[PDB]
Amino acid sequence: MDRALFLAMSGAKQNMQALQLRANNLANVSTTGFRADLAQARSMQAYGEG
Amino acid sequence: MDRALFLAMSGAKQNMQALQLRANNLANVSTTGFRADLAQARSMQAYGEGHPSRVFSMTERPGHNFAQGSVITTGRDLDVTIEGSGWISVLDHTGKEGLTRNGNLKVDQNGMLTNASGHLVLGENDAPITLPIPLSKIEIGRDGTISVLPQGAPAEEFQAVDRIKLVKPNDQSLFKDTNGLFRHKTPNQPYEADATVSLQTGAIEGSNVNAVGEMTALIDLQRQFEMQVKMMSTAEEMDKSSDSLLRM
Amino acid sequence: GIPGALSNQPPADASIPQDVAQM
Amino acid sequence: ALSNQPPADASIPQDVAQM
Amino acid sequence: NMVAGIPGALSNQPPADASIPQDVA
Amino acid sequence: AGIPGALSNQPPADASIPQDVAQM
Amino acid sequence: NMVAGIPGALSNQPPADASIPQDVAQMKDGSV
Amino acid sequence: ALSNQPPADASIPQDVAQM
Amino acid sequence: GNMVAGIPGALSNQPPADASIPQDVAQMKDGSV
Amino acid sequence: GIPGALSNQPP
Amino acid sequence: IVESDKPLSAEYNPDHPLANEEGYIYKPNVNVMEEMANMISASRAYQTNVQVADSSKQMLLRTLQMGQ
Amino acid sequence: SLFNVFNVTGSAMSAESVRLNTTSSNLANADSVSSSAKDTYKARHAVFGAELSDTVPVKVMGIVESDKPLSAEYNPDHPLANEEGYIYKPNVNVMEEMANMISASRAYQTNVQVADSSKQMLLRTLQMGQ
Amino acid sequence: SLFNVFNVTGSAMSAESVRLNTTSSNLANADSVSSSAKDTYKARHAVFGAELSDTVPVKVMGIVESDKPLSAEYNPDHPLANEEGYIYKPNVNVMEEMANMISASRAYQTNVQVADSSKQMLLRTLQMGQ
Amino acid sequence: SLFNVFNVTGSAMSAESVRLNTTSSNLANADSVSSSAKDTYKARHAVFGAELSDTVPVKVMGIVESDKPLSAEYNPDHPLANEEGYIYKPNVNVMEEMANMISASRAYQTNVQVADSSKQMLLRTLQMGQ
Amino acid sequence: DLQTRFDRGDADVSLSDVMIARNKSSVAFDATVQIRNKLVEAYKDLMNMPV
Repeated sequence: MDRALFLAMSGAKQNMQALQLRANNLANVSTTGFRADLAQARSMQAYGEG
Repeated sequence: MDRALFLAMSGAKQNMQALQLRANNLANVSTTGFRADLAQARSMQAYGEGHPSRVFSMTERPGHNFAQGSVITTGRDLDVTIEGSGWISVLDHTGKEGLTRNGNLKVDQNGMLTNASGHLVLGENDAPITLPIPLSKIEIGRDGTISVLPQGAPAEEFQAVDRIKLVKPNDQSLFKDTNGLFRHKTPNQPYEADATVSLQTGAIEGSNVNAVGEMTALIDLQRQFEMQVKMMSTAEEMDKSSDSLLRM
Repeated sequence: GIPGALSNQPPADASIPQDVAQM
Repeated sequence: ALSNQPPADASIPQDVAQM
Repeated sequence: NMVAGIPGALSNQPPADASIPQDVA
Repeated sequence: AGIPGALSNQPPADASIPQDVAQM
Repeated sequence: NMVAGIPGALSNQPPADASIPQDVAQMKDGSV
Repeated sequence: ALSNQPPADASIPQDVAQM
Repeated sequence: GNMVAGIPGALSNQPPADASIPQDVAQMKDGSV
Repeated sequence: GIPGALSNQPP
Repeated sequence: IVESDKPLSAEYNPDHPLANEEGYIYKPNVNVMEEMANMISASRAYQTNVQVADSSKQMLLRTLQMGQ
Repeated sequence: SLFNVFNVTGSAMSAESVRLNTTSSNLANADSVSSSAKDTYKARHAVFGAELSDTVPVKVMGIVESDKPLSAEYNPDHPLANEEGYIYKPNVNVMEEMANMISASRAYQTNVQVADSSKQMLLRTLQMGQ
Repeated sequence: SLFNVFNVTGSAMSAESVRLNTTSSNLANADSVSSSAKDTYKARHAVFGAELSDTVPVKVMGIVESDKPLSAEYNPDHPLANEEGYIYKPNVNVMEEMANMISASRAYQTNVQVADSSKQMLLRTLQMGQ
Repeated sequence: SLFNVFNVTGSAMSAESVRLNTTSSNLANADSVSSSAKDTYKARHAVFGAELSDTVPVKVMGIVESDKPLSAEYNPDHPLANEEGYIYKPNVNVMEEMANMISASRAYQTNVQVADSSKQMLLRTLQMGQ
Repeated sequence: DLQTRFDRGDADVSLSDVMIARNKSSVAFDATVQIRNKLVEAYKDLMNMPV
């Protein structure tokens, strides 16, 4: 079918991974000498014909 | 094929137009001095030879809701709201006088008193109101009188400079123009400056859109739209069936 | 004929003496 | 039913008074 | 003598809609 | 031509003029 | 030559997401 | 349109400088 | 005469208590007219 | 032959 | 064509331009349920008369072929 | 002369075909903002004609653009907008395009039946006296 | 002809697919501060255009980026923060993408009906002669 | 030879049905730590293939597991915990399995349409001449 | 010509016109066959006459 199904799936999958990184931050609020982890998303384009 | 396809299509098209008319009111709930537009349907019979069975329905704007809007107290000197019924005379960018209800006034660098939309506000002289440039205290009177204080002048120097032109014509003779300014339906008709209308200074008049009234209109427009669509479907269904007559 | 049947012609009305008078 | 005069065109007036 | 006009939905609605060009109508 | 600010799908090279877009 | 690979979700991903095994990604070019 | 050679694949790099 | 007539459809197939049919048309059904 | 394919027989 | 004798449904729209002295406006007495039944009944009645005419058309043709 | 019905039914088939092509273009270009405000797409409609100087063929007299005003939209983000942030869109009404699709298809297939039945009458004429 | 409808409607099917994919990339990059290609992604739009060249197919003439300024957010401790400390994020507007998502799907499905409508007319046109 | 089409569509449906069962086993084992064979379940993915060199059937050449690491969970009191108290779970991703379920179903149904449409062409050829 | 123009893939030819064209040619040739058979039957009738 249309490739927008996987284009959105590849975005929803990363949001869960970003959610995991934030979950590790909140689990480590009481931890001693813990440096918080930053989460960011990188935009990568599929270069080619079209 | 049966002319009932177009009779139902013309009704379904108009129901969309009335839906868009109600949509503009909901998009303009927070607009200042906004009069909600009324929507209705008119039955126009197709007079001619044959049985009188075909009547079209087209939507129209019979009028506007001229009720008092929701007043917002801002504690600002240059904010005024019309008490009861009335209008404020303003001229748009085309220099054409039109009635407004947006009392969110402001003063530009040259001193001319404009509103939030940039329309110059008229006065007693029927010319746009101009204030002295270096003011110190601007108070709008309840009857529209504008009294200003020169820069550095003592308290006992509250001299009046202009009077806001308040017009109260018949609400049934006013139509909303292409830029939201209500004008007389009859052209070249002067706007008489009324002295009975009053301004509640320090407050802003909101829109009078009845949100429930629009929502219940929406649900009725949807159902009537869908029923006519079924009429279109059954019109072509009958046409397809009445095609085996020539199918020898 | 059927009583109360509608007509397929504009309905002679009031304003414009023209209709109020001509049968 | 057949006739010699062509059938008249329908009106569908917006307002009957305007005519 | 000719009889011309736009067929379909654009002509089967009251003239107050004003969709057909004046010249064509 | 048409739109004036259309993009180019080719990877940036900075040396070759992109011919994917209608460069006129 | 024969071309092949995993279809669906795994392949419709950027190469950085190493879901596809390395040797299977090789097959996606050409083989004989 | 059509062509006599297969079209190239699509590049999705995490850093365009390395292609 | 001896002609039977009336409104067809859903309007006629109701008890006469509804009184949604004009009395002129309602007698016309009988057959007297 | 797909390198490293799973099999369908008890290990 | 004869109009229905049901009373017009009066609605309280006092701010409407067409409101009477009591603030009521009147709307057509069209009932949705009976109009939908007419849509179903008229369409099914229309299609079954085509069936009779088509069947009757065949019977005339077989009469022409009678004897030969 | 021997096929007058075919020339009329066939003309309708060609006439109704153009109306379907015009409908397809109107629906496919209902959201084509294009550029400027006068080059914007406008709903096109064929004009049927009948010259009654027997049989009166139906002739398409050219495609005519609709006179409906363009649908204005406020969008001061599209780079092809204007001073007030408005993009004018084609005056294509979906409901009237759907009705034309229904009317064109049914009327086109009706003339197929007439043309097909016309051939049968011609074939039966050849069997006269046999 | 009726086959031209397939080319015209088929072009719209591809056209609405391009806008759907563009919207998908907009929704997936609404919160992406970084990007390969050294460019903070900006909202992209597919600008349709009627290729008049009767039958008027619709073509995508190129993808155009949004003109709205990027959303600046004060994140001084981020490695991508400037001297003032603001990081910039794409100007993707969620509401317009949802509206584009609805419009693209509705326009895509109504092009299927026209192709289906033209298909039946050709099949009946073939039954003539049998 | 439209009978070759039935082989291609028939092989396609077999390939899509294999992927669906693979997706079914992934959803059923997204939380399974143990196994019959003493090795943690890894997400499975059937490998499609094409012998391009007319009609090229799609063939499944085997099931290949994903190489992503098993998701470790800190469950120190679990009987299967390692020296550091971590138990390992399959790397099944829920979002990517739902897309495979949607893709496998749609790809399955569109091959039925091709097979049915190709069936009509063969039957129409049988009527040629006769 | 209209059959092969539409069959080769020319987009300026309508299926309706092609079907019209082959409908008329088929009817026209069928009329030709009927006249031919009557001419031959008359000649065959003519040769079987007393003379």
